[PDB]
Amino acid sequence: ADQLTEEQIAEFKEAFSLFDKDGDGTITTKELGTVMRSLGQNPTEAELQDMINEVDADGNGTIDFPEFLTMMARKMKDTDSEEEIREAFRVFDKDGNGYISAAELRHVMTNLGEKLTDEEVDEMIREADIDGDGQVNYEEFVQMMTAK
Ligand SMILES: [Ca+2]
Ligand SMILES: [Ca+2]
Ligand SMILES: [Ca+2]
Ligand SMILES: [Ca+2]
Repeated sequence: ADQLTEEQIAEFKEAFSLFDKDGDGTITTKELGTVMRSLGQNPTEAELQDMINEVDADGNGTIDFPEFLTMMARKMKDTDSEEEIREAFRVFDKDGNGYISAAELRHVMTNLGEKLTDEEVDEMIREADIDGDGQVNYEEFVQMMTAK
């Protein structure tokens, strides 16, 4: 961690300032769990504890400024899954431009083994479609997947 002087410390700081809700310099299930669920992880106590202990080095329990830096490194790959989902997005996108229209997706759904109508699909679009242009782009699609 020699190549992480004030230069890096400042950067990582922000990533460690948002998590630390209490405002002391540590992170716990309460904090980490407050941001982790924001993305769509909703990790259980056992999960948070395991992640906290894994990074916990000092030997106290709650992640610190230095220890945290360790997670931000491993947690960077944990999200990699993003791609694993991309593939799916492609399938739906027939034309292959970026936005998944109602018709494009509508057809896909059928393949599964059912017969849906503009109405049925409409209810779906209003789910992922954020802006409301009758489309479901990558971003809009991702949210849906991680939306309960
Ligand atoms: Ca804290
Ligand atoms: Ca710690
Ligand atoms: Ca499309
Ligand atoms: Ca859209």
